[PDB]
Amino acid sequence: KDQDRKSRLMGLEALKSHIMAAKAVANTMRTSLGPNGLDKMMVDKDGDVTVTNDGATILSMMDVDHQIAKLMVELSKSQDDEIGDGTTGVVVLAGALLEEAEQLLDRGIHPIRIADGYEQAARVAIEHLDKISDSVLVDIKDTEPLIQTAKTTLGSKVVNSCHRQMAEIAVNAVLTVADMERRDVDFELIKVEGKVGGRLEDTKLIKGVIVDKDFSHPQMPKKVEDAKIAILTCPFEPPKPKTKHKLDVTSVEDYKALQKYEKEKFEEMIQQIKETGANLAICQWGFDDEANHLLLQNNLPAVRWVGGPEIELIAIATGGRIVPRFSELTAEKLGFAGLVQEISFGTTKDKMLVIEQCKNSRAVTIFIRGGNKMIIEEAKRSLHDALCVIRNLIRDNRVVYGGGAAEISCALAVSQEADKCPTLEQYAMRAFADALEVIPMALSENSGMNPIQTMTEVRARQVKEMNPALGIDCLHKGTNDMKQQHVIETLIGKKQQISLATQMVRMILKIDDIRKPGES
Amino acid sequence: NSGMNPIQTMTEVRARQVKEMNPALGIDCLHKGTNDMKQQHVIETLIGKKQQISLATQMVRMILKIDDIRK
Amino acid sequence: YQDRDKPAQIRFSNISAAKAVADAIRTSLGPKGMDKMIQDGKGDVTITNDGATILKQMQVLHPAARMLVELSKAQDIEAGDGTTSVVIIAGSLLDSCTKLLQKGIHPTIISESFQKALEKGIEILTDMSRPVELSDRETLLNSATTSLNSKVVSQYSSLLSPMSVNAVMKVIDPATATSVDLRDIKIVKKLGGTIDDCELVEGLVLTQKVSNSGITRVEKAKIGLIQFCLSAPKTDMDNQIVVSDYAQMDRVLREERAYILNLVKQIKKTGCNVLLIQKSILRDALSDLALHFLNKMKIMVIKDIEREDIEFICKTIGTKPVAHIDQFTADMLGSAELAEEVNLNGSGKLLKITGCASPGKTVTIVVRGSNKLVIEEAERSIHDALCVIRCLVKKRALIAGGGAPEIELALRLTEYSRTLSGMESYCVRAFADAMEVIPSTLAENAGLNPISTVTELRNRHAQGEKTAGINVRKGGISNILEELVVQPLLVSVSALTLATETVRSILKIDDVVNTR
Amino acid sequence: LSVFGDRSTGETIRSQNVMAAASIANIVKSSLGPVGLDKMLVDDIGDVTITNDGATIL
Amino acid sequence: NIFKAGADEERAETARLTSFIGAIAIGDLVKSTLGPKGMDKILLSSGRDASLMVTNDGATILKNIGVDNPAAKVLVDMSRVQDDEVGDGTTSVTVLAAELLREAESLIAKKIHPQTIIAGWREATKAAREALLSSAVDHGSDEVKFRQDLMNIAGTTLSSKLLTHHKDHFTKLAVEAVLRLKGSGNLEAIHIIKKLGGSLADSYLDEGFLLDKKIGVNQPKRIENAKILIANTGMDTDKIKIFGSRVRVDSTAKVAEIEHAEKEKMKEKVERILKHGINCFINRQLIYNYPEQLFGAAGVMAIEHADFAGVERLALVTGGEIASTFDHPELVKLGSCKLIEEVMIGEDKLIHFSGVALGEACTIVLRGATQQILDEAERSLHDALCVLAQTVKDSRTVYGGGCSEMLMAHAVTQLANRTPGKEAVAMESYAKALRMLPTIIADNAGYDSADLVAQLRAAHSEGNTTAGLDMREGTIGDMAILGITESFQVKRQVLLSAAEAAEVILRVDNIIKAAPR
Amino acid sequence: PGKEAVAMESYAKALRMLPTIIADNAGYDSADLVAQLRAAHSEGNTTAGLDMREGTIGDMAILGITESFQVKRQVLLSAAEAAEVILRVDNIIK
Amino acid sequence: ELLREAESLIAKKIHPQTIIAGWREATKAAREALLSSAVDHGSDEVKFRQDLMNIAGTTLSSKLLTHHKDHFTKLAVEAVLRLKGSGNLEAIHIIKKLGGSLADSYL
Ligand SMILES: Nc1ncnc2c1ncn2[C@@H]1O[C@H](COP(=O)(O)OP(=O)(O)OP(=O)(O)O)[C@@H](O)[C@H]1O
Ligand SMILES: Nc1ncnc2c1ncn2[C@@H]1O[C@H](COP(=O)(O)OP(=O)(O)OP(=O)(O)O)[C@@H](O)[C@H]1O
Ligand SMILES: Nc1ncnc2c1ncn2[C@@H]1O[C@H](COP(=O)(O)OP(=O)(O)OP(=O)(O)O)[C@@H](O)[C@H]1O
Repeated sequence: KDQDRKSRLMGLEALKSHIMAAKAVANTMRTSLGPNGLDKMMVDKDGDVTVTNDGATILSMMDVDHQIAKLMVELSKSQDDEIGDGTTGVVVLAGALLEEAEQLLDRGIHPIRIADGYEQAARVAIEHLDKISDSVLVDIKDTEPLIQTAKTTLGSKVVNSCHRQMAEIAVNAVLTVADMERRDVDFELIKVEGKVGGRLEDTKLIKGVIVDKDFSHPQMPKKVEDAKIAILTCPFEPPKPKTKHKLDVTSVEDYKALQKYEKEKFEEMIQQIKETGANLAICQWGFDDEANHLLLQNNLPAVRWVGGPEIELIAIATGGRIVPRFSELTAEKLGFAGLVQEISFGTTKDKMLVIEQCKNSRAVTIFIRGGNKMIIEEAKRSLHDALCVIRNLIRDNRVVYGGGAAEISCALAVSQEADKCPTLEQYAMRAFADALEVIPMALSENSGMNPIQTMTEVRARQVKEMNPALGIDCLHKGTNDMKQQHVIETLIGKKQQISLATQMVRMILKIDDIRKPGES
Repeated sequence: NSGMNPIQTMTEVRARQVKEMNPALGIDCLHKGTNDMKQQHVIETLIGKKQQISLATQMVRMILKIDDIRK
Repeated sequence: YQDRDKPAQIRFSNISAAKAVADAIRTSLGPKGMDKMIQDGKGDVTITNDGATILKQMQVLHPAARMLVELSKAQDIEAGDGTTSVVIIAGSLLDSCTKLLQKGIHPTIISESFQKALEKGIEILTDMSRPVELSDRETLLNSATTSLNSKVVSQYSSLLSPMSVNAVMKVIDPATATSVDLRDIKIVKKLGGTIDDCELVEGLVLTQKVSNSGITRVEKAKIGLIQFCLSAPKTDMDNQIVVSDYAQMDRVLREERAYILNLVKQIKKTGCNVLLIQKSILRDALSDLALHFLNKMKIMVIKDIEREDIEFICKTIGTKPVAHIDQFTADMLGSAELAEEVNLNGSGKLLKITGCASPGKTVTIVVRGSNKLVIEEAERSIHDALCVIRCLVKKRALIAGGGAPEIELALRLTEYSRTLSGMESYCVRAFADAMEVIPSTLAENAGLNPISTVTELRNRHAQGEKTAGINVRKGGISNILEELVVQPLLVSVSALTLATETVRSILKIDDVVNTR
Repeated sequence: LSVFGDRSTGETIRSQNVMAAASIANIVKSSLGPVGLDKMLVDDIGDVTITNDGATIL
Repeated sequence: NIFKAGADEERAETARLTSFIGAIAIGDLVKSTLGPKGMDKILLSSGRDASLMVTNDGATILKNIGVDNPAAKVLVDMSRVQDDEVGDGTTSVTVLAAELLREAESLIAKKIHPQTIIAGWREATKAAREALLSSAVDHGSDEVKFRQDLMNIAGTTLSSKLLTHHKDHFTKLAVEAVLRLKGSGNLEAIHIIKKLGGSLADSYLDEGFLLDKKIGVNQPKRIENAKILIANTGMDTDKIKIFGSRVRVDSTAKVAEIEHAEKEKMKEKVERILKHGINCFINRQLIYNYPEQLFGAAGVMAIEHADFAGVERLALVTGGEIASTFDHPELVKLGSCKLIEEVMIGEDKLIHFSGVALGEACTIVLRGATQQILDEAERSLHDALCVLAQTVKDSRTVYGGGCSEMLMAHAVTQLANRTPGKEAVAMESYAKALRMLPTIIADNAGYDSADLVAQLRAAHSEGNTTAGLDMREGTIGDMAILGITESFQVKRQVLLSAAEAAEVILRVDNIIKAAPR
Repeated sequence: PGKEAVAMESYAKALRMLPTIIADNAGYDSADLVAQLRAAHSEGNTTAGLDMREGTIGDMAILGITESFQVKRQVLLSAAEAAEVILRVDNIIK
Repeated sequence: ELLREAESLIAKKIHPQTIIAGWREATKAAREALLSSAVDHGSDEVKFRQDLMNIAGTTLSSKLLTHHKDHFTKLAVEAVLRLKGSGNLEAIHIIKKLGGSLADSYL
């Protein structure tokens, strides 16, 4: 049904319409490339304002209606776990590949020759990256050059003023939850929380689990050195339901009887913590005033009003289990911790619970601070980009010089190997060499320099001067050769940037018909 | 025409001709030192001034007496 | 010049919107001025030439043109007269700045120059005025009949004039105090009789009834005011009255009796003998059972009191309102010697309370009359006579009428313009020409030539004094002092200060924006 | 100006007031005297009353 | 089918024009109110007539107007975050950021990248901040000379408001409250009393932390060794913050059973208070007459109806605590006061303390005719007491009124002599925008802006870093001789905040608008 | 003085456009070459100019690029006199 | 650009008579900087002869003669230096002949 009111696009003009749907996405994000990338204003659906230039926030928030532009949204679900640094880089690469393919479509070449020709030239550019890559941590492990490379990818944003102490934190967080010889870094084992107030220098590395809940009473001790934590859902008190107790009393004969019936329950379940051997009582609900007076005398602290996901996040790090009531209390499901402390922040009444193990754990949490809440969500993503580069260093310590140095040397090898291809895929190989030069050309355009004058000077430098590649001066430094300026990208991040860009042009050029049924 | 305020220069010379001194002072249109163009040697004739206010007034009387043009 | 941005066009829009308000009301000035006809939305046509009604009936929506509306409202409280004349002064002032704004003058320079014209304009009206005394009863009596003769009621101008002078002398000490409050002089009017049957009560007179309290006469009355509704127990929330038998139906009637009598017994401990209840429409302020419980305790019943009548009571006897029965104390009670109900043939059923003996001086003017149109214009003649006495206390000076200070203000400020310097010379020149509209309006409204009258009057003021002016009775230029047309100084000297701050506020407004 | 109606002043309200008043005189012009002519008083219902007395006309 | 159904996209040529037009229109909205002779504005809401009000304050205009453009919305709250922490310079941070973008569009029309102007403005900010460091002078001694400098910055803050007419009387009270403080800049030690009656010149001052509330029915007028204990409990009647509860009333005896429960529950509450061993009691809710008779027989002053400014300010001027619960005694720190005197100012019962610990507290008692004058005067003293407390923490002052701005325009121009080429034109854009800040001040006063402001360029170039604009005469005079100066920290805050928010607009070249729900 | 200062800034901007058009007609970056020459001639160094052949800023003393003084005095006097006539013109009578 | 920048001055409420007084004072200062930058040659005529080719090279710029500009600068300086007379250019003769390139021009 519904044949009337249906948009159709077929013929040769549907091929250029899919190019124009992809050219609108690339031209917006060719200005936000590099550390000198221009900011983007985001207007929320309810009226909030948040400004950023990150690539992963652009693709997730751009409510596009074209299905060709919706295919550009799909690459962000798999790229942020792989490269983390070239989200703006693959969009301009997929767009500029279709720019020269728009010129190739005027000649009459079929897109199944262009999609196969782009896959042919991508294997030459991938092979050229492995020949020019240099190692860092071959045959040994070291933590000193890993912080220097992490200082460059972190300081590309506004958090460059405190990039030193935050780069040492992300190195020790990955090395605790994961080993370098195992090469299995888990992103779910590293959590990042934050609260308003303070500076960026007050970032502390908590090896364990943090929850934003205080103790059940202000007279509770703030130091638990014993590794026995009972995590339950019902507090050690007379039993109350989940929503509303609503105890009915008739007269003073029922109030006197229910008080003695509650005084037995106030004496039993409080002393039921000592028969098992637990010290901390993390319960989902709070405690009463009569229970808090008894917890002070027996030296047993407790955490009140712990939320839904806050319970399960503690028991994974400490190795505990969600206990439903007091009858299932065993010593095997009790949590383990080295230091449970409460840390306040000035006059703020947050008083979060800091559970530390004081050892090499398997779940580490990072608490960042700042003067505004928009900087805390920016610094969380800033450390998340730093976690992927260290993850790429563990899987492969070989690295390649970024900042346009790897892109120009790849364009020289592809154009040299294009003459050895005596078929109709030769024009697609020369198309791949021209689109590879656009990413270092957009780097110099965002820096305020002439884009063509800056590009061809490195062409005479990477050929006539020296065979090692030289970078493009993007941060207005003294000279070229960004290897001396310590701006180096990863090899896996540069190989998958080429492969994902070829994958999206192959899926776009093969699509030649769209049918959109409207309303009836 | 001298590139100054037309009203501020006018209302300060008329205040100068009343308050501190009874003889008249001129307007320094050539951007000289100060007023009192007798020291600046700016001198016009009396018949050239008595006929300036006369022929300007008599041309108004010829215009105000004309109330119909028919062609 | 280029002049791309245009913020002065909003100033020209603010001037021309306020100019249409004064030009439409200009011909209604003077006693021989033209009247104005209005049409309401329902189709009512009412002929009225009073300037305070037409500005209330114009209903402007422009923000700049609305500034002349409260300018007339502030004149009725400060002076009580001179109403439209402030608008034509402020309207001709903004016409004079239209020639000034085209010349390139910034409006903030005109604002500091118009205040200097206001400081000089007060000084001209001071020495030219005639100082009189407030203790002299002949001065306040003779000057009030001359102002009331030009009003609607002139045949009773010899009777309402000594009633207004003798009312303020019991309230204000003559020639010692400066503050005069017209709210302490309440005018009570009822149908029946003539205006000659009038009584000056030193206490207070209420228009209500003591029904159904059968006392009607109490001595040593301790008057107290209660704003709480003494009625049945009523709950605004959800409640229920359970019924069991016929004897239970008599118990809830006894519960309504015992709850009110518990509140009545609280009144008897403080010695209160007269209860005042505020007017309430949303619920019953007084039930039927509470009317009988105050009859047994010999307590007078007084209800149906307006909020403005409460202000007349607390300054008379010193009674403070209470919000609830638990806050009822003995310190919030007044003092009275006798309270009764006097029902005359023409005065009606009124509550005459004499013997105040309290800190506070209020009077009451009870005016009788047969028709409804008689007593309403008798109160308007009293309020016009009460304002000319209030204007004489704050300024112990008198001036002539018919625009005679306006011509003297236009001539002395022209001589003051030759001695000034800077931008302030031309603003006081435009301030002098804007004051000549008020005699030019009185020249046009009297049937004379508007240009030939004010030009002859300027030459009469250069050689003489402020005695020369416009006489609307004979229809020509004559001696206003010999014509006995004398107005107080506070009518004119507040007409200049209020119009100058409005013109300074209008010229200082640059842009108009709308918020949400 | 933004007001709650239409405003009109000058001599044009003087000429409109005398043309509306003299038109009522033409209703009682021919009916004056003992030989005055009858005039039809059309009601809103549809019936008509033939009166020549000028007091019942106005 | 790229952006339809509510979605709109601003391109590279569209978002560059939208961010410049939207910021200038907000900048030109409140540029007329700049200076001591600024114009007023009409503010009224659509569909309502009672909201007609006229105020020339820069923050009062910008807090009321709704903002539709997102590029201008980041400029409006920039003036709001200047208003709370500083309270002065709200008009200057708007028009300087607008004039910076007004000269930025001339550079983009001259084919200059916006990121080039960002690197030029960061170098011009440090040179303009260094010129305020050289011209700043402190006053460690000569407090009679420091009393003059506090009165100069008080009249500059009190200008362009309702209190600029009687500012000679208010500057003798706001400065005197600062000198009697002599410590930290906490404004909780100074109370503002709004009482009806009297003019602006009839304002009184009390150095014993005068309170604007009346207490009890029959209170003792003099008490020695006043022991302060503040609480927050309901003491008037039952159902304290409980809605929905009902008591069955069958007869008049059931009404007295509520009162018999009221007399018993209140008696247990006062016994919890008097077990602490105190002499004065403060509560946020009203206290009934029956616990008032228990407090009067025991010799304890019951202070009723405390607001949020009552509990927060009296906890530090007396040395006490909030103490919301008193179920168990001997676990709270207690206050200290020597004598409590009942003074009648404005025909109201006013609470005057004397001889308290940390006795630097004061109170400026304002007098006005109605509440609209007093609420404006409460804001007129609030923004003045913030910048007066700023000079106590840092006594550096600079010459204002176009002196510090033309010195800043000369310091950036000297940096334009030793700079690369592409950063030189961007720093010249910072130099022309700093000269426009005394230009709109001179244009708002009606003087010749081409004669007064451009003469300061030739005056400040060859020495003479004291001459500025004198709006009383309209002639360039010495600011140090006439006594016109401003604070250094506020003048540094309006330089940094107007340059940082101008960095946000030039960094944005694309505005993405989502679908409105 | 004040009003004479804005007029002198317009004369300095008009003389800065003469190496700007030459740098723009030669294809080089006119916003970089001329703006560097302003900072070069500001604090000493009154010898460097524009080099069309090499495309950078070079020393005019070693390059051998000079112009006559009587021609430079004639162009500066005639262009200021031609701008003197049209600036005083406010009405055209045809 | 003298009239282009002065066009925005009339938009800034500046009278055009004051701009001419600002340009007349700037004319004497611009001639003063030209007098300090003027380098004369009272002696060392072999260096002064090297400056004469720089004047001939500057006048012949942007012309059709850029193919053999070095040959025309040598013939331009030999005509004026052998003259040593007034500025009247009637003494030199210019011949219009076909055939030959620009480098074969004779003096
Ligand atoms: N200091 C530098 N100098 C020159 N080039 C740099 C420098 N730092 C980073 N780059 C280049 O900029 C590129 C990253 O650009 P950009 O910052 O726009 O993406 P991103 O925002 O990091 O991506 P994501 O949105 O995933 O964080 C890298 O490929 C790198 O080569
Ligand atoms: N008896 C009189 N004889 C002559 N002129 C008079 C007389 N009474 C009033 N005037 C003049 O008429 C003007 C007021 O006219 P009108 O009666 O329309 O207004 P009003 O209500 O009395 O005063 P205002 O306009 O101030 O409210 C005054 O300026 C005054 O000079
Ligand atoms: N008497 C004066 N002489 C010279 N300049 C003055 C004078 N008074 C104020 N200024 C200048 O006016 C500027 C302040 O502008 P304005 O008064 O419009 O805003 P503001 O009232 O300070 O802002 P806020 O309302 O936030 O306090 C100051 O920078 C100061 O240089």
